[PDB]
This record gives sequence, C-alpha cells and structure tokens, in this order.
Amino acid sequence: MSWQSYVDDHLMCEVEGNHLTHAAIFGQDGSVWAQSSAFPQLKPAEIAGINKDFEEAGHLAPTGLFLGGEKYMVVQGEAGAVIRGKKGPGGVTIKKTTQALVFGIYDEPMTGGQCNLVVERLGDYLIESGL
Amino acid sequence: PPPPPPPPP
Repeated sequence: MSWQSYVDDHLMCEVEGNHLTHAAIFGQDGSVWAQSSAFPQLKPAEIAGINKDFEEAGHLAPTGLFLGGEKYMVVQGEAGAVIRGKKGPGGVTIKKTTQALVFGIYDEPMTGGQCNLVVERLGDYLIESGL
Repeated sequence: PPPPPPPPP
C-alpha cells in the first residue's frame, strides 16, 4: 500500500458512476503525500488559509477558497473538520485528519454529496489509523 | 516526511 494507491484506488474510484476530477493527500505543512496527475499547484498562502479555516471556521467564507489560484465559494461544511466549496456545477471537499488534508475536486455530473462520501470516509479511515 | 501509508481498510 502506497500513498499513491490511496489516491488512485480510494479517492479516484467510481462513486455511483462518477469520478472526481482531481484528488490528493497533503501534509498539513503543505507537502504532497500523493496527488492525482493534474492536481492543482497549491500555494503556501492557500495552504495557510485552509489551515486557518479549520482552526477558525468562517475564515475563508467571505473571501473564497482558492486552489491553484482558482476561486471556490465556501458552502456548508463541518467546523474544524470539513471544508466544502462550490464553483458552478463543480466543487471540492477538504477533509482534515490529525496530520493531513484530504482533497477531492469534482465536476458535473458528479455531486457534492458523492465527493463528500469518498473524501470524508478516507479521511475518517486515516484518523482511525492514527493519522 | 510523510508517515508510512497505513494498511488498506
């Protein structure tokens, strides 16, 4: 089991006939543990803003969540645990573990609920595995 | 340094 197979087999897998467009597992320091082939280049300020939003829910909501310079509208999330964004019919879920960040970026016809399913459940497993 | 990947579920 590699970090790449966690992305390839447990994030980019089929979910009700749909697939994420991008997915990644990041250390909270901003380093890539593994990512899909075209996952956006996350800026240090974007990582810092994500970390701050988990620490202080509502931090990004008025200004937007940014991934590789692309702006997402912060929608309903889970305080301290899950960031969720929307950009048109697409969106993103960011699930925090104790040490890492689990990313999933989707487009139509995939839904936010299907993205939440794959991203949060893998993040839950990593937490239960001590990560 | 990433920790080792946990055993798969």
